[PDB]
Amino acid sequence: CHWLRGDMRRC
Repeated sequence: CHWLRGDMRRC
């Protein structure tokens, strides 16, 4: 659940 260009991949 971390596919945001290295953004807040907390999920």
